[PDB]
Amino acid sequence: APFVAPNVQGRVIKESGYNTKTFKPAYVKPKHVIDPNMIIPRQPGEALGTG
Amino acid sequence: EVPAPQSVAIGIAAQPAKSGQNVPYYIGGVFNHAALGWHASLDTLAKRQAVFDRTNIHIGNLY
Repeated sequence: APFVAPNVQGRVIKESGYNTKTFKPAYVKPKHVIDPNMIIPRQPGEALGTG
Repeated sequence: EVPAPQSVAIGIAAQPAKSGQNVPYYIGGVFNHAALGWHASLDTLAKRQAVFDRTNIHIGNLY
């Protein structure tokens, strides 16, 4: 705080302000198609000969 | 030839200081005639007011 001889008026002190930030999200769309070509052949845990 | 800017009075000192130090002083008011420290060739009352015909600072008389 400023030093002032006790006759004179005084000193005035400045101040500060604000800031802002904004954001927007991004959009994600993965997918799969399923044929009969993917369903039919053998999933690995299945016995030989007859599925 | 040309009057130096030391020859235009502005303030009245409030507390003493040396050169290199800074001084609080008065810029406006109504002041005593005799408490202020003038110098020579500026003795009478009329010249002391003609120093400050224009400013905020006016130099009056006590009763």
